[PDB]
Amino acid sequence: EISKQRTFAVILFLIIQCYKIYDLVILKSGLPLSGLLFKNYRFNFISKYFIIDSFFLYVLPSFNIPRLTFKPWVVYLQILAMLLLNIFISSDHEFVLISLIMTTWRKLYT
Repeated sequence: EISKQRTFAVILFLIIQCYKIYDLVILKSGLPLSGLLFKNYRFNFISKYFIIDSFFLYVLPSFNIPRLTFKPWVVYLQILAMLLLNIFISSDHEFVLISLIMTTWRKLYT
């Protein structure tokens, strides 16, 4: 029943929060927990993008979209535009900036 499904989801959440309160009592008593997962930056990248790419590719069929038909003027283009324009501008600016607003100073000091 929908009543029992809701109750089971709330019980499973309460079990997770009870385990969190236990690990918190360990944390506040100064006892060793073991990080989050691992200290290898590469495994962190692989696991982070495994979750993100898998979630995107798993949910993408659920939209049932076969569907490349926008009304006259609709998205993605705007995001690309302003955003990258700004990016490039900033980059060039920064480059020139460093070039004549730092390097020169260093030379003078020397």
